[PDB]
Amino acid sequence: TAPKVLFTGVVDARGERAVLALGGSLAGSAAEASHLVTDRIRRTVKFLCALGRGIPILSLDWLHQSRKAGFFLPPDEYVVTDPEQEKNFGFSLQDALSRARERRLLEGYEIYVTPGVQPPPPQMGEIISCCGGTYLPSMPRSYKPQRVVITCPQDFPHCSIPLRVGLPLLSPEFLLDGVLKQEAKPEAFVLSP
Amino acid sequence: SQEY
Repeated sequence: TAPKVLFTGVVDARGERAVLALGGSLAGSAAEASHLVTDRIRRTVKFLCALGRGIPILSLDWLHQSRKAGFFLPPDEYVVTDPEQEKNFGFSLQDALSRARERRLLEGYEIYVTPGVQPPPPQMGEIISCCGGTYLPSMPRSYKPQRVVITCPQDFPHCSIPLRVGLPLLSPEFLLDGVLKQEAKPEAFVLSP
Repeated sequence: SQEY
């Protein structure tokens, strides 16, 4: 149906007006969105969620050129193209979207997040779920493969339980880097003493 | 919005 467009990192009244004028609507959440519009690669919660879902991530020019044309244009020419950020992170946004379209990055993972992590637990939970993973709101107390805990040094006192039952402690970068690149490599993010 |  008509696009349900989410925005991140931008203030774009013109863009919103274009969405509206062309028969689309504003998405209330990543879960509800068909498209994400932004100006460059920005690791916001919305961006990571959209990427995890595989929805098109398009520049502001998509809407402006669509309004000029009088109809929503195909997304292809408007994919966000940010070579500086691609170089920095060692990834391709198009290739990561392709991976998200082929499979759910975190299916089969169960992930708990300790309270001091950034982004905070409920925001991590949104990202996790957008990648098809299972967010755990309660502390896990038994071992299962791919059941992991995202934590940080500040939260060491909160890791006694997962440490005992053998659940890996991972830095937030497991998700911040992994979801951006659409790779799940927990080994690389295990926290040392 | 916040970036991370």
